[PDB]
Amino acid sequence: KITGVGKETIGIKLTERIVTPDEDASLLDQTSGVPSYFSKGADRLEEK
Amino acid sequence: AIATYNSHVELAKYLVSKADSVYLTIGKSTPWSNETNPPQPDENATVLQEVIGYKKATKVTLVRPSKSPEDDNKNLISYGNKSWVEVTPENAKAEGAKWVYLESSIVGDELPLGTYRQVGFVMDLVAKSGISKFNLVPSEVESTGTLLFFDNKQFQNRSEQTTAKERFIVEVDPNS
Amino acid sequence: AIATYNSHVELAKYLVSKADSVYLTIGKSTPWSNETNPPQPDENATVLQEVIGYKKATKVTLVRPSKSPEDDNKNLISYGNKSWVEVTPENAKAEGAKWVYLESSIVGDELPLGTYRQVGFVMDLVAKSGISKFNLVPSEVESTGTLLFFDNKQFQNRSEQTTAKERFIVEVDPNS
Amino acid sequence: GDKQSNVVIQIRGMGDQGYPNKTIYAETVMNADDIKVSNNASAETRVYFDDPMMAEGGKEYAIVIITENSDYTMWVGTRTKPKIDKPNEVISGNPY
Amino acid sequence: FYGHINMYGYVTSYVYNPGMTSSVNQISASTEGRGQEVPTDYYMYTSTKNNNTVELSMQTTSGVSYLYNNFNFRDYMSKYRPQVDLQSDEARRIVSDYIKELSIDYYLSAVIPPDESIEIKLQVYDFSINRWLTVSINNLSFYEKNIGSNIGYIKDYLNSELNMFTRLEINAGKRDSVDIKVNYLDLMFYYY
Repeated sequence: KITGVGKETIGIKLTERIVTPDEDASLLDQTSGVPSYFSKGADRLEEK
Repeated sequence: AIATYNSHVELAKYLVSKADSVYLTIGKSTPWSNETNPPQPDENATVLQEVIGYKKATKVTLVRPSKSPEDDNKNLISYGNKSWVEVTPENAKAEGAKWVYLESSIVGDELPLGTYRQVGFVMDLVAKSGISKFNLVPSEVESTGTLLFFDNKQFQNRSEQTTAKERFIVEVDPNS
Repeated sequence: AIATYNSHVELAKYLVSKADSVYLTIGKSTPWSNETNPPQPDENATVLQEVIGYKKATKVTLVRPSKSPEDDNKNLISYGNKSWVEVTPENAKAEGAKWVYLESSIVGDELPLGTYRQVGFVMDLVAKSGISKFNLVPSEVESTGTLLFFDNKQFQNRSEQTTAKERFIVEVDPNS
Repeated sequence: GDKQSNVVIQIRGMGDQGYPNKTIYAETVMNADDIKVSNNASAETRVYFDDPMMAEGGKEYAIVIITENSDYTMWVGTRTKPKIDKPNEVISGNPY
Repeated sequence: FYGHINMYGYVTSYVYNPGMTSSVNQISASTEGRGQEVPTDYYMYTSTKNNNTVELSMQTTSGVSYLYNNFNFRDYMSKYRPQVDLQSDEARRIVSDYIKELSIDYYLSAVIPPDESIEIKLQVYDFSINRWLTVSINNLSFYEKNIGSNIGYIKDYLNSELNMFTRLEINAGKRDSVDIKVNYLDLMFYYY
């Protein structure tokens, strides 16, 4: 929603979320038993 | 070795003592793969999916199933096909009140409108510095506390008119 | 509805915060009906039978069952034919530690000698008459607090030389 | 769409928006009678103008594809997408 | 409480039956090894609807083809329903009488043309007349369908381990080798 009156500074935020495989099981070791221990190699940042 | 029934009463008193920090939370604003049957929940979760926000609890209390005639002049609740009674903290072990009742209501657009499918309750929620309003979108929360309880439900929609009540009856061990 | 794993973890951090108020208790100095086969323990109980005394918990901590290789270099404890590892309150959700280790040793005659069958642990215990000591007979307990956990064992004997180390490992929901 | 709405093709030059200019170079009206449909971008819908238009070399024109109606749904290509005829296979950036 | 299937299946040209008790892999050896158990990715990703389609490639015309699948309720009811009997000699009664009805979600698309299509027949083992019963059909040009169906009650299908097996029967018009964009599969019920 812009106001449609005067100027309207439209602009973005890149939206920080830190990402463990512990939140994201799609990132847990699918080369063996899934959480199979290798599965905590790393986490991520994400900023849509 | 086993926990006792009165251990579950004391642990319920501990939860109900935390009441001031207790918030309803709702989420999963997009469909399930099947909307007629939400997926059974996962206890390893720490938060809802697609969180819409948090609302301070209107009702944290101990409860138990009612018994007539002696309970007929206590506070009765109708939930989940059954009759229940509230219990106060200083009467918990005299009553056997190991269940907790949780409820809140969202009045209209005090969270952004849409649908929700997850419902949960958190304790130890804290808002960002100087925020006092009882409705919080996730970006207004500083610490999410601990996600105690939650469920996966069919969707409900929200509009300005509608006051979205959500509730649970629970016990700290439901299978013993 | 249901509790969650992490709820149990935070509740265990609560019982560990109580530790100083925690005491072993022993009782049932006369026989069962069958001494090889005791009756199963009733969780509605509030105190042991034929109470011999109370001893302060010489240890209270979070633990978990040990797992290899990642525990092979850690603080192992041996209990009831199983191997366990200590955990700290601020790490309990990272390790998954929902189990509490509870222990006390009755050295020789620091409680009255003779047989015992019941073993229990109480929290919130308060002694009489400003007493400092960690071994109490029933005539020196003011408030027994709360019997958290107990078991109905076979008999054992105690003599001047023999230490009676009694201990448990327990969680707030062992079985939902 | 229907037989009485239409696409009009104009042809135009280009403005310093990088978008088309507003100039009528060429024009032609194309109802659903005039338009051919395909599941695999093959229904060769021929845009004939009344006289020709001379497309000079070294120059971008633009087509302006005038309509009131959504229901004229053409077939575009776009950056690294599965192609409609054979979706195993994927596009350049701009197809052209 | 909900009701789903969440996380074995075998690609082949071969024609096979279980017996009333068969263990999971008995397919592959009895089919002379003339097939391939699904790539691990099937268990990992197609056990939820998402966009990581475990796409697969097929051989059929003078041979037909199949994907066989497992439904071992013992994996599941012993986990989610450990307060329900799964070992008594007619426990299959409690299996269907607790499950009630059943029904299916399964989403997939072709990559073959927007204007040419292939044939797939869903089949379920019934231990009465001993058949992968022809339960339903759909046909598939480029775009997706939720090819899952309603199916009724299931006691007829119950293999003795408290288990079941079902399959897809594949046919291709004249197309001797083909891809399919399999997305995901689940089977639906309730409790309270």
